[PDB]
Amino acid sequence: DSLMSVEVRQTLEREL
Amino acid sequence: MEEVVIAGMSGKLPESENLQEFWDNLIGGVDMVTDDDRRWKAGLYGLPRRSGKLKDLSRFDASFFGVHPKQAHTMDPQLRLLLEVTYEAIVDGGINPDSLRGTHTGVWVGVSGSETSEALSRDPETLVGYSMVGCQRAMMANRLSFFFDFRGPSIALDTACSSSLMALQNAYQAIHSGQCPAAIVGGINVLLKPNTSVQFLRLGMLSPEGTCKAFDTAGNGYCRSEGVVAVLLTKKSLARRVYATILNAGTNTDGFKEQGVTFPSGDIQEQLIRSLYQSAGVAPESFEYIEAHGTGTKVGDPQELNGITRALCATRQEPLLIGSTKSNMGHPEPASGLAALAKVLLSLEHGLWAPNLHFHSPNPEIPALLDGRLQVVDQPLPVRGGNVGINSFGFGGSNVHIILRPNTQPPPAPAPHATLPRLLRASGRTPEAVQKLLEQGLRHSQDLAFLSMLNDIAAVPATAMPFRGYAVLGGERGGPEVQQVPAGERPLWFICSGMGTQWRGMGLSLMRLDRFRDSILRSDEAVKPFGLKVSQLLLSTDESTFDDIVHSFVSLTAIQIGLIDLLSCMGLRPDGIVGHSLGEVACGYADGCLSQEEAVLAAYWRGQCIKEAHLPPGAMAAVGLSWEECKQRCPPGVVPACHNSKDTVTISGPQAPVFEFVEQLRKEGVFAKEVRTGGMAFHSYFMEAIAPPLLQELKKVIREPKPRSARWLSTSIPEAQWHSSLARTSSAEYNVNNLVSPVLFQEALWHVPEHAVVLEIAPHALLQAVLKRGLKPSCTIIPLMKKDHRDNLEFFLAGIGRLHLSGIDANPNALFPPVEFPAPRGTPLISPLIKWDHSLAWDVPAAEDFPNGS
Amino acid sequence: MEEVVIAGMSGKLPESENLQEFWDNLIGGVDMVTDDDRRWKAGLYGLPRRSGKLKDLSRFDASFFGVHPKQAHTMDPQLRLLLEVTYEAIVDGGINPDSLRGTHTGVWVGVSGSETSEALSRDPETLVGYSMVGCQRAMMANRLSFFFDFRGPSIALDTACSSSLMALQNAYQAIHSGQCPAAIVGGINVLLKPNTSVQFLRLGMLSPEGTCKAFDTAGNGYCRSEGVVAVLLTKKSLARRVYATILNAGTNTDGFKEQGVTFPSGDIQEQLIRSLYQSAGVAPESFEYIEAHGTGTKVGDPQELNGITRALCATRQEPLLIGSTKSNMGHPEPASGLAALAKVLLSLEHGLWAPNLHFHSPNPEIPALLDGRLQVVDQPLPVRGGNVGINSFGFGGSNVHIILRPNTQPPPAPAPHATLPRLLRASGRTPEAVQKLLEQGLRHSQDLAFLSMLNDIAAVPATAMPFRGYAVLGGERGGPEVQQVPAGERPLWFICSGMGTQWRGMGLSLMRLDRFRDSILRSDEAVKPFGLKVSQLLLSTDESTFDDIVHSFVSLTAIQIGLIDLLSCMGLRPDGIVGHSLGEVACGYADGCLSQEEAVLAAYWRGQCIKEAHLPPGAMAAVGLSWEECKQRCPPGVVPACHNSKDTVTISGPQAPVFEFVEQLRKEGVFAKEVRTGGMAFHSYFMEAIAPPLLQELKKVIREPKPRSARWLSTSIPEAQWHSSLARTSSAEYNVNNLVSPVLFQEALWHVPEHAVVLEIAPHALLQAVLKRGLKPSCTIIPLMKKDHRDNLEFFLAGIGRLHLSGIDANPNALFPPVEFPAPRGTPLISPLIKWDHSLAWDVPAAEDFPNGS
Repeated sequence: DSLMSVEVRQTLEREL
Repeated sequence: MEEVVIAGMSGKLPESENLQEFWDNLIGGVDMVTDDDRRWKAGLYGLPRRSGKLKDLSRFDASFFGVHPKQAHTMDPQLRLLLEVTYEAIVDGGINPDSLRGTHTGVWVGVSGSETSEALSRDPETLVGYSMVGCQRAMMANRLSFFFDFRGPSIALDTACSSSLMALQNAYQAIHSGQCPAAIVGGINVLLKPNTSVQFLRLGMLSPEGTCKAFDTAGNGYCRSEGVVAVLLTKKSLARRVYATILNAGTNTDGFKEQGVTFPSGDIQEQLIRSLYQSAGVAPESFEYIEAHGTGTKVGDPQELNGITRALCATRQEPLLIGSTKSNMGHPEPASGLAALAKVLLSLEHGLWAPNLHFHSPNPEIPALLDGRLQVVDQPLPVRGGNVGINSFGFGGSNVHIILRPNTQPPPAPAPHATLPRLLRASGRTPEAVQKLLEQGLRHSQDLAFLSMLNDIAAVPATAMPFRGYAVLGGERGGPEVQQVPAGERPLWFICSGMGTQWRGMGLSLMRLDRFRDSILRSDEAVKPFGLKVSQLLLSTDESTFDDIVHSFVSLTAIQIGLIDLLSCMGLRPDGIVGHSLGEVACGYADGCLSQEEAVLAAYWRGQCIKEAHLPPGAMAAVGLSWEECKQRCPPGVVPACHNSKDTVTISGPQAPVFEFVEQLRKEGVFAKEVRTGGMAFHSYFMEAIAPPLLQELKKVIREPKPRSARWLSTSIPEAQWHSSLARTSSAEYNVNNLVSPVLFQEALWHVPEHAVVLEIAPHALLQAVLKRGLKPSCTIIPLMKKDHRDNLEFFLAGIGRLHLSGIDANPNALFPPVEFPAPRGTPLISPLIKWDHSLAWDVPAAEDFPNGS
Repeated sequence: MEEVVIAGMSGKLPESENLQEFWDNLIGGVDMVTDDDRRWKAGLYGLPRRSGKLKDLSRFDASFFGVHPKQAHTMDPQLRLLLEVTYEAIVDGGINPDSLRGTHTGVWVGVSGSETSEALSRDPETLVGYSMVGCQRAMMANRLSFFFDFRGPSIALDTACSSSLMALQNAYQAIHSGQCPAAIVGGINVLLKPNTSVQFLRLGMLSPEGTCKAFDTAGNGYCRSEGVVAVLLTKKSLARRVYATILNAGTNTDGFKEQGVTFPSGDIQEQLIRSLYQSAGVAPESFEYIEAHGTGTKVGDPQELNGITRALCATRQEPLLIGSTKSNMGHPEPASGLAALAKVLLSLEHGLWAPNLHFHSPNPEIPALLDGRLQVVDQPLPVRGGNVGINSFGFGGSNVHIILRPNTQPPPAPAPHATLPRLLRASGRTPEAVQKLLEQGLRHSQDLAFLSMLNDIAAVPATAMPFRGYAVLGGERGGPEVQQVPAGERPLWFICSGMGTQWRGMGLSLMRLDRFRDSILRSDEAVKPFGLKVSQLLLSTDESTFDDIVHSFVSLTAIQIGLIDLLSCMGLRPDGIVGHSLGEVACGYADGCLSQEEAVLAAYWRGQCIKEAHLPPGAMAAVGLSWEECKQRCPPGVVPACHNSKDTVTISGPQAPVFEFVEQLRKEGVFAKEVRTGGMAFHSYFMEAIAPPLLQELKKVIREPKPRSARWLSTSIPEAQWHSSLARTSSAEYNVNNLVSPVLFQEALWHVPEHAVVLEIAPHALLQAVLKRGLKPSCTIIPLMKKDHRDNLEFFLAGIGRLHLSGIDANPNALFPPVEFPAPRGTPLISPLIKWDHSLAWDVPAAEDFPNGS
């Protein structure tokens, strides 16, 4: 979501 | 179909108690945002340490606005501040608030929060009912309408950040349609509980540094601020003062956006700007400044500035100046529009655009800032000319835009009446308020419009403001006089003296007044055919003129008639009239039972009949004896003449009875004042034959007489004959009886009430000492002219000034030519000059009265 | 300068989920106020036990309005309810909300409290940012403008008890000035925390019994209530439905009162009422009902009713009816105006005035109640005629008054087209919503305006409402059909068959439609000069007419042209066209490259040239063999004719080759279908000589031809010749090649996409079985006519109905004559027929989330 894009990139780096 | 103007302004902004302090901080470049624990701690809950807050929050003049002290403690502080600044705005307009007491003027207030309401209702066991009346959001407008007695619409509206300008837009539409004659627009914001700031922090809208870096690369949010602003709007014909004219005003909403509800859309804002100027009929080239919203956010500033450069900077060929007051002040959310409007109007009044703070490098996403089509005001630069646009956008999506045209009225051309001294009256709750108004009037003594509005706002009852004052400006003496006025009504009494008060140069100093000169020339054209003109008796006076008694008679009656005319245009209506011989002749014009021509011809015919026939030279020795002792100590054929007081009685007779009481004047304490007027025995038995020739001439002037009123107290008629047929009308037989009867100036004086204000209408107040011992000690005696005074106009104006200090309302603007209706710009502000009784402290909610998660 | 009407209505009131439930409870005389612990305890803090509260508060269709489920929990419940009733109001107006998506319509909401905002911000450690977006008071209007995409003003205003009617007054002024085309007025009140009720109790405004004894001797206060109401306002030209016309609307304020801020003043209210009707130009005799404020207080009721009887009952000579809905419902503070307006409009729609409750004896301080000049409605009495006044007064002193004139449109005169069957389509979030709409349409099958607005509101995309349905009303079969529509776009394809599908009575049943009859008469006047008229081929048909092939040709092409015209006025534009011989002739009119007259004359000239020359009788036996096996098993001189499918191929030749395959039809599984049309071998080598006489006649009709489009797929031209010069335009050589070439109806069918919707344009769908096995199984085939059907108009309307169930929008209102613009009164309500997906429960604040003094 808009404000949930920070958590989104967090999960992305956790997968990376 | 009506033009709408901004007439008044007042405000309370951070580190800005008055509107002038605001302007100074704005142009001073001071960071009005501070890092102090004035409302909560420094950085609790991770909040930013910096915020803009008001100087004081607990001061309120509760007795003036008629609120009970127990109700004042449980009131919203922002409503108390709004009541005070709402009074200050009306007074800044030059309008007395009592002239709007029954009218259809409306109130529109932009609020967004009520934290005092939820702090005062936390304990349901110790509640009071008054917290509903003083803290409900509708009461922020309804209490204003209740106190000021306004009959128009009374609305409180919330439209997020654009709430204050939306109220201005609705007030504009009410005046424009002809629904309302005037309006009041308000905006209020106060930071009390930190939970709202935590909400704004979690939304991502607050800068961590607490700074509005407007149009800057480093902008990351805004800083929360406080503020209480009010303006007065009116139609053009009611305006004494004009700051600007509202050309157009409108609003729209963003609608649906794919990005979210919060995100700004510059396309709808551009449409609003273009539709406004089109409908207004103004070209986009005519703009020179636009106050942007300018909150300093990362995505809002490029959207707003690109919308501005698409709507405005297409074919312009000139840089457009842009600024934002939130960089100086911070961002009050529902009061941001009126604060920006206050900055714009102060900049227009002082001729200089106030600079922005915290602007170092342009935002790279705004290409109009990099090629010069938009120019940020970062230095003080002068105002050149053109229109100013003000927009404020709420975060819900509400967009509002104003176009206003500044007034460019030049100062007036010099005139010969501008060198004459003027009067300035003042009123206030405290002596310091009156002192402030009088010293600011002294500082600007040559500004005629400023003094006219200051005289207009001073007509307040003594129960509301108990301290009044006055100062004569443009004279050589000067000196403010401040005293406390007793409450209640005091009757006004007119006393005009008789003969023996003439001198060389009667009323010349106040021949410069236009209405006095008009009255003198009216009396002149009246006596013109009778081989006489009193203008050379005024200007060309020497000692060969006033020793004649005809010239003395007309030059007394004309001066008294001119003084009565000046007092009548002043607004003053007497409650009791009592005269003394020729004074009682002028009492006919004072009462309205006579006119100009009959009074002047009656005085001249009295002089002409007296100078026609000849009788043995008479005397007016004055003795220190009472009325009863004088009848038993005079020789037969010698009659007492004037009953001035219990100790002063004037005797009348020939030279040898006059020489008789010279020896008795040596005996004991007896006055030997033997002042005569031409050696003629007025009020005596020697003129029993003077009346039948005189009566014949009079019947041809005061034919068909009018009845005397109950206010006129006769002095030639005894008390028991007051109901007779001779003393009901002011006929020709009434005037000839005045010459042949003694003047009873004592029994008339005991009918004067306790607290009367006595005005002496004479070219020289020689009866002032008689009236002091003859009247009750609770009376005030005011002279109007003084013999051999260098500037008798200053003496007259001081008498009007101390008439204001007694309690009688009297506006000295009517004496002089009126000022043109729009005041020129650069006229000094009035709303910083109003001071209140702030000796008490009232309750303000603390941060501990709000839930902290315990 | 524009007339303003009330177009839509919806609401949620105590014990009144829908507007009809409200009306029933109002006329039922039920006490909608209850004594239940639905929000707090029974009598805690000494509060009254009785209050009016909504039935449910935790239901919201979050997916429709596009809010995230985590954002929906932290939303104000009153905003969720306002979103739903705001949709229901627009739908009640008969207006699709998608027609207002870019317009300048405004939103005005009257709120007074935000308790959810302070309940959701009590813990500053577990806060979320979404509570600012869902609970701020400006968002109650801004979220409505965001979802519905409204560009007008979006204002939330608080004016105490008169807040809802003040919003209506401002929306009136926006439409009247021409600023806005439409508007939405809302009013919301929800009782969540008991501290506000304790404040009202300590002020002395709440009745201890919890009853509004309006106009009664025993009145001692009011009862607090809840409510969510919305209405839709519009200009007169946009209105499909009119409840009433707003004649005038205005407001004022009491100003200063000696008694206090709270006390009511009837003199200012009387002035407001008199100024309104004067400015409106209506006489006071023309009123028949006034909805008073009627709160039941001790000092408010005599002031209001004496003001009413001074402004209105001076010279009247008739009793004036008076009522108050607060006696039935209780008093919602900022939503009292729209609730009273809802009661008034429901009473006008049903013809009966709803009675008051709790009225036993008149107040002795109101003398107009004791002599009959004012009459309280305590029994249901019928509506006679005249105007209705609605006033609501806030306790701060704001006064608002409305004058509205009810519409008295009678039901229309009967017409012969009212006996024809109609179509009704519906959409909804659930199958139950579609069932509700279809059964309510079945209940009111004779109401034409009701069905027209129901058909208008049904054009919603399948992503928003995934369940659609239809029902044919006025027929004899009936039966609702409800199914779930797959999301996405589906292409629409037109297939029109060839010859062999005629029968006795072609299209008679749908000759009653006006546009079909107009197309038939246009084709008639086209063939009129050519010694022919197809009207007797329609009406006067027997078995001596259609055995001719000329009459069959024109009676096929005219019926197909009329069907295409009906589909074109329906709003439908085809994506792909593919025909079959004479069907491919009608494909020219389907594509737009032909017109009416050229198509009809081309068909008649084909028939005329065929009937002119004579060739050996031919055959059209059909065999169960593929296209390749038929070429190797025919005798020479015998050609395959029609490639319908992979298993059905029509052979062409004389009688003796036709007799040849009779014996092979016995062998294995071979079809022996030998259906012929006049014994002529179309699509064969016997008409190579038919074309040169025919071509000559054609060049005189389809001179200067137009090019064919890419949507038209040719069936007489092979695939590799599609780019040639013969197959780009629809010339005369294109039509004569159709007769002399075999029809390739298989390779055209493999170009049809996966999810196409196939429409068959034929007087009898004999190609339906061919298209089922010839196309992909993800395609829908819809016939339009059926041979020997008693009512073929019902069969056509069922095809349009299942075209709605596929996903293609098609409004059947265009088929019939339009309904007159104002709907007659007594038309059934639409807003109670809307049902949502309410399977989930959302968070509502409890009484424990508020400070109790602990």
